[PDB]
Amino acid sequence: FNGLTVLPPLLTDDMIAAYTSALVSGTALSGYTFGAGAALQIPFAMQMAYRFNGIGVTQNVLYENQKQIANQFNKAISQIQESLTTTATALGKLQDV
Amino acid sequence: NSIAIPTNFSISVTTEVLPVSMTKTSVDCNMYICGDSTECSSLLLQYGS
Amino acid sequence: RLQSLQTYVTQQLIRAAEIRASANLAATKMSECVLGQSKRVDFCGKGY
Amino acid sequence: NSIAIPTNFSISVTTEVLPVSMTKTSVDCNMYICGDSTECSSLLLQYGSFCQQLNRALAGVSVEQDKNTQDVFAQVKSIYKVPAIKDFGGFNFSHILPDPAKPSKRSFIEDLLYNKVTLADPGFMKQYGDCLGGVNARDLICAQKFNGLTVLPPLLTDDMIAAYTSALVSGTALSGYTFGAGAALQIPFAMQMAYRFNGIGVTQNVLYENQKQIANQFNKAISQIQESLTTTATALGKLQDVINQNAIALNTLVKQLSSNFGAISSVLNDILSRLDPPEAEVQIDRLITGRLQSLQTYVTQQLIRAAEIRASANLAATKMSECVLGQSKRVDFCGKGYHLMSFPQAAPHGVVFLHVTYVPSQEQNFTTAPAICHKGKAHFPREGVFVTNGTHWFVTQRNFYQPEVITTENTFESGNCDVVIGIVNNTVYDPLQPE
Amino acid sequence: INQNAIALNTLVKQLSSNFGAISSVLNDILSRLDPPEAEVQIDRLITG
Amino acid sequence: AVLYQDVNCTDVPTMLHIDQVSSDWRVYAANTGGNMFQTQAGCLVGATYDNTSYECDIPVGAGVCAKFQINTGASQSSILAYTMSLGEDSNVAYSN
Ligand SMILES: *[C@@H]1O[C@H](CO)[C@@H](O[C@@H]2O[C@H](CO)[C@@H](O[C@@H]3O[C@H](CO[C@H]4O[C@H](CO)[C@@H](O)[C@H](O)[C@@H]4O)[C@@H](O)[C@H](O[C@H]4O[C@H](CO)[C@@H](O)[C@H](O)[C@@H]4O)[C@@H]3O)[C@H](O)[C@H]2NC(C)=O)[C@H](O)[C@H]1NC(C)=O
Ligand SMILES: *[C@@H]1O[C@H](CO)[C@@H](O[C@@H]2O[C@H](CO)[C@@H](O[C@@H]3O[C@H](CO)[C@@H](O)[C@H](O)[C@@H]3O)[C@H](O)[C@H]2NC(C)=O)[C@H](O)[C@H]1NC(C)=O
Ligand SMILES: *[C@@H]1O[C@H](CO)[C@@H](O[C@@H]2O[C@H](CO)[C@@H](O[C@@H]3O[C@H](CO)[C@@H](O)[C@H](O)[C@@H]3O)[C@H](O)[C@H]2NC(C)=O)[C@H](O)[C@H]1NC(C)=O
Ligand SMILES: *[C@@H]1O[C@H](CO)[C@@H](O[C@@H]2O[C@H](CO)[C@@H](O)[C@H](O)[C@H]2NC(C)=O)[C@H](O)[C@H]1NC(C)=O
Ligand SMILES: *[C@@H]1O[C@H](CO)[C@@H](O[C@@H]2O[C@H](CO)[C@@H](O)[C@H](O)[C@H]2NC(C)=O)[C@H](O)[C@H]1NC(C)=O
Ligand SMILES: *[C@@H]1O[C@H](CO)[C@@H](O[C@@H]2O[C@H](CO)[C@@H](O)[C@H](O)[C@H]2NC(C)=O)[C@H](O)[C@H]1NC(C)=O
Ligand SMILES: *[C@@H]1O[C@H](CO)[C@@H](O)[C@H](O)[C@H]1NC(C)=O
Ligand SMILES: *[C@@H]1O[C@H](CO)[C@@H](O)[C@H](O)[C@H]1NC(C)=O
Repeated sequence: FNGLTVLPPLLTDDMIAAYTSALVSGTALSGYTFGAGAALQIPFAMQMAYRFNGIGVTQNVLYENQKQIANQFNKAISQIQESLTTTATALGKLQDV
Repeated sequence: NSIAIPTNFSISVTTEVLPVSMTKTSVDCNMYICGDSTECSSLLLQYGS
Repeated sequence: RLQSLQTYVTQQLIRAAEIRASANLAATKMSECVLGQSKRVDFCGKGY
Repeated sequence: NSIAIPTNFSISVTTEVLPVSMTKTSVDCNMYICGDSTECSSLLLQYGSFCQQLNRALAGVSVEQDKNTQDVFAQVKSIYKVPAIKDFGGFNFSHILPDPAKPSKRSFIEDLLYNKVTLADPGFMKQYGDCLGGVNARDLICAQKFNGLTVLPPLLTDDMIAAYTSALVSGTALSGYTFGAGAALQIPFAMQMAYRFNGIGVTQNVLYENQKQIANQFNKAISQIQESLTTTATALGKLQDVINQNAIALNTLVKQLSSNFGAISSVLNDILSRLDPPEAEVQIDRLITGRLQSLQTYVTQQLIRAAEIRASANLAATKMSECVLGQSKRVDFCGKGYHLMSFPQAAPHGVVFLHVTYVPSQEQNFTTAPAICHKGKAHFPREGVFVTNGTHWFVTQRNFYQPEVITTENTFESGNCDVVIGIVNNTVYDPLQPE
Repeated sequence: INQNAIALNTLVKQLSSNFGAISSVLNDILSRLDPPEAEVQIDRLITG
Repeated sequence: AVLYQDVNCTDVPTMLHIDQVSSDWRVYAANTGGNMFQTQAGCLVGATYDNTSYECDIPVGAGVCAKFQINTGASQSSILAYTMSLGEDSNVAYSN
């Protein structure tokens, strides 16, 4: 009633989530080679091996304890949801603005 | 003469939130100021840009 | 009323500058942490 | 079970523009407000001290702009003479270094960059006869000076700025990046470029095998940069935008005097020509308040723009330090692909970076296995993975294709063949064959 | 530190100006003028 | 030292209004003993020009800076104007 209006954003919520879906899917298929150029197919087990190589750890340790690493990763991913549900202060900046 | 070497490892996942944008707004002077008034609109026009 | 509008516009400009800085930081982190592996300390969490 | 390995590479050159500074201005209250009026000057003096803050802020902004320019451009205190020859192992450094044919002190690309973007009013040497004291069509610049609005020239001239770029480019061709961390170290360019390929995980031998192709691609990209710049007119947008913003702000501030606010007339001479001072003070007060409000708004906007320019200049200086005086492994920080080297180029109120990168292409299809079992023991590769043609096995790199026979010095032995999944039968070359 | 101190001192010393009124002091204005006339004098000081 | 920005100091008398100022400005309005030299930003009055180059102390503009000298043997107590120095020169040559 006083000339104050709010304009909608150019990008919708569905379109934004498409970028995240493309980014996550690209990582599982190429790692980070698609960021510097074209995509390069690679098995995830071998892709994760060289991630351990970049931190100064030998490649053989991943193949010896692959199941434990996968179980820990899955447990952490599952616990992320529980931690988000149990708390209400992590998402504070967006509410503040 | 001593040294400590770890023998086990663990995988941890953490979260982080960063704002990217805020809301977009617009303001109309002729409506916020001098609401439905021709004389006030003329005075505001005389006031300047 | 003009003074109030000017104050609101100035505050909005300052907030926009702050949001611009935050968005630049977020974009840099996305580029250097998702499309690659970073060895910078405490840039992509705690640890390696 | 499959893997893709590129077999060819290409050299690409990209450009990037960052603003470094804006114009410097000054404002006089006694001239912008109460122009040639003793009574109005006395009233403004009675009003209070509302103008020293504006002058202090403007002086701080000017000093900040000068400091930003100095920090961005002046980083190394060593002037290196341009070499007489401009051909280092097939690489043509002709469009980046100044041409001794004419003492222009600028390279070929910098002249195009300067001529592409225009300026409002250069020189700052306008006298009587060039303003309304002589004859004009009421130009904006002379109108600004009639109300106390002036523009100050930058401390560093265009020729001096280009000297820093000439020294930086020449230093790279003679030492690489060793001069950034200390004294200069002479090195052939062919050997200098070899270790740039070594930092991106590619072996040194590939450069010597295809040096001519790399040089030709580099020269072609450098030549095509000029054509791309000529054919387009939107890459240099930020500098034009900031120049236009400053000009628009100054013009709006100049033209704001036409408004009379709540008084009877914008002109101050007629008010004192028909009303007594006891009645004229009320008329003058509102004009003074409005003009002071406009000045405050302009100063606040200038401060915000100065802060933004400061942030941009800090980013540009960091990029110059981390990309020209060295090699950076940060992703998408010096272009697209694997960064090799960068070349700085001067721009009006900004800087232009030329990034040379390494981009693999021409992928090929192959199959791979995790490990190799020789005799009850598992072998893991040291640098690369295992590839296969026609019931064979080899060890090669990832950024380039170069098969090699599997030996005991290429793979370390650890563990058994049971825990590892996907391991297959294969033999390992025995070093003790001729024995 | 000097900038903060200068800003505070300038804000403190800005009260000496009377703007378009007859006196910076507020006690004397209410000591010689009726409230209907004193309101106009007070308004400009408040705005400044 | 007074710098008259945005004017050619060949035309100071028609700009400074010599006939309507005190004699102190009449001193700073006459070209005697090389007290006026044209720069890129303006024309400085009241200072002496110098050759060579030194580090910048008092910024002026367009590559010109100023400094104060305290000389006893030459009895010089004026301001100097000079062009700032980019830096020292090196003689590194190329070799293959
Ligand atoms: C996957 O890619 C690999 C790349 O190495 C190929 O492996 C080679 O394949 C070629 C072609 O079949 C083989 O070459 C043949 O080798 C024999 C001669 O070997 C001499 O030299 C080796 C040392 O290098 C000694 O150990 C050996 O004792 C011999 O002294 C001969 O069988 C062949 O000679 C034929 O060609 C030559 C040249 O044209 C003629 O002059 C002869 O008359 C004759 O026709 C030939 O040279 C090579 O040995 C393979 N290397 C290995 C390590 O096995 C794979 O074939 C390829 N797979 C597919 C499916 O393409
Ligand atoms: C140190 O690292 C080793 C592996 O290198 C860990 O040993 C194994 O850890 C796994 C984790 O899942 C244990 O599995 C669990 O075991 C029991 C089985 O009854 C049960 O709690 C779960 O169902 C799960 O399967 C495994 O037993 C364990 N092995 C041994 C011999 O202890 C070890 O846990 C690491 N140390 C620490 C302190 O975490
Ligand atoms: C894959 O890389 C190889 C080199 O490792 C490239 O092969 C050679 O590429 C050069 C590029 O200049 C070709 O030169 C050109 O050849 C003809 C000669 O008539 C002509 O077009 C030009 O004058 C120039 O000299 C060269 O011929 C070529 N060699 C072969 C055998 O093809 C190859 O081009 C790269 N692949 C791609 C798709 O770029
Ligand atoms: C890799 O080679 C080993 C060693 O020869 C294989 O293990 C033996 O394979 C033979 C047949 O080649 C069987 O008769 C033996 O019983 C195996 N010995 C064991 C299991 O201890 C092994 O199978 C090979 N891996 C393959 C073919 O995937
Ligand atoms: C300031 O005045 C001097 C003296 O007249 C000018 O010096 C010459 O001016 C002419 C005419 O413009 C030029 O063609 C010459 O190149 C100048 N130099 C010499 C050594 O003769 C000077 O140009 C004037 N400056 C301005 C900005 O008008
Ligand atoms: C390195 O540069 C020197 C000159 O500084 C080259 O020496 C020339 O060698 C050629 C060989 O054909 C002679 O004809 C010339 O007379 C030499 N001098 C000059 C001034 O050209 C030397 O060849 C270069 N080295 C390499 C490997 O190219
Ligand atoms: C590689 O070869 C496999 C063989 O099964 C095929 O399925 C796959 O599409 C090929 N990949 C490419 C990129 O051609
Ligand atoms: C200073 O420079 C001027 C202009 O080139 C020259 O005439 C003069 O001789 C120089 N004085 C010296 C070097 O003492």
